[PDB]
Amino acid sequence: TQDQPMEEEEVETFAFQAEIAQLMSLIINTFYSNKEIFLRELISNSSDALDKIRYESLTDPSKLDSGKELHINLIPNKQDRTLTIVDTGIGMTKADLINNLGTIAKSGTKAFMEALQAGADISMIGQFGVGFYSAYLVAEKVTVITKHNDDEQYAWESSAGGSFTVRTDTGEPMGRGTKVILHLKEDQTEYLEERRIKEIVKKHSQFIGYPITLFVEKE
Amino acid sequence: GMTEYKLVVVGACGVGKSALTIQLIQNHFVDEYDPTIEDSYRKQVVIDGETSLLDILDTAGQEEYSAMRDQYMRTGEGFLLVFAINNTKSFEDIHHYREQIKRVKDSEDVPMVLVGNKSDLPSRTVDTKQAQDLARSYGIPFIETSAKTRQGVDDAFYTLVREIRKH
Ligand SMILES: Nc1nc2c(ncn2[C@@H]2O[C@H](COP(=O)(O)OP(=O)(O)O)[C@@H](O)[C@H]2O)c(=O)[nH]1
Ligand SMILES: [Ca+2]
Ligand SMILES: [Mg+2]
Repeated sequence: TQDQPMEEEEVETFAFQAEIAQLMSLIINTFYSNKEIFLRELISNSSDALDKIRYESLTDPSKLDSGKELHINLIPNKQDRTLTIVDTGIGMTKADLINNLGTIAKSGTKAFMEALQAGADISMIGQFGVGFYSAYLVAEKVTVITKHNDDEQYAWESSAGGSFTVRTDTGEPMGRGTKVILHLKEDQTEYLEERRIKEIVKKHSQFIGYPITLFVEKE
Repeated sequence: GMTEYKLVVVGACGVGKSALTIQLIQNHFVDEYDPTIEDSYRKQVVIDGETSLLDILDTAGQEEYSAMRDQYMRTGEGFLLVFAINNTKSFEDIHHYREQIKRVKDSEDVPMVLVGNKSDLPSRTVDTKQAQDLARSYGIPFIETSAKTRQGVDDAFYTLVREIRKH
């Protein structure tokens, strides 16, 4: 005999820094033959977050006390047409999202677009520290869900077009780390095939030193 | 030739690599120096009575790992790991610089001093306790500096030389 439960989330909208918006417009609108590198950039970013756990451990030994494995999980979903990458890294604060994913990537942003103009391949994006935006080669929408110790769960979301949102996330608690959800373009469902994902990870990532596990839905 | 120590100054853009180097070499403070200019600067010093040249590599340019860049950074006998006390990201990046030195010198036993720069400014975001906790974990000294006032500058470079004599 209870009243209707209802959760509330505050949502804020942000403009991308002009140069990140230019790069995102270039990535979304142009066909790149080597676009499979998007998955290497996701795995490499998860690896950076897992390294931050170990760094923090040096000076804050309580990190050692978590019983969570440091790992990366790949979860294609053909029904939803999503590729989800989950890691147990340190996660981001709300300030990180507003900054890390819409402003602080700004210096290699301009340098990468001049590298492309000079004839460099899309595969160089990772060396300019802006590999995250390669998700827009294959995804029409990206959601990032993240949890940092002593902070709230946040969702970042953008379909490009010059802005992103950040909100408190009252959904499924994910525990410490980051989940990236690629809503794939209709024509990019090859990247949900177990065989294609095995090829791409056998090729690119090579020497990331955290376990990677592909979860395949039994048909 | 004469006794030379090759010191490399590393750390995030804007921490004061060039300001510390110029304060040491030319005893004045620069309010803005081209962030892309990578040079070595030489100065004769006397440290615990020994006369030597400090050859200071003021790291700049862009982040890349060409064989040329690796060989050049490998000649460094000692490294100043500089962060700014009002810039939390610069402190977090110390782990990156430590990794790359560890990498080209294939050792955890490279002479290094951790330097907390811009100690004159009131807008601290990184506590000294965190910096000393990090220095302790690496087994390296930690110096507070202000390139602006020259407080700690000679202390930081001379400590690094002493660190290189021990190793
Ligand atoms: N207040 C203060 N400003 C500093 C100090 N050291 C450097 N700066 C300033 O911070 C900016 C970056 O210095 P710079 O040496 O070019 O940094 P670099 O990018 O690491 O070489 C310049 O505007 C400097 O004047 C310091 O100790 N105190
Ligand atoms: Ca890195
Ligand atoms: Mg400089």
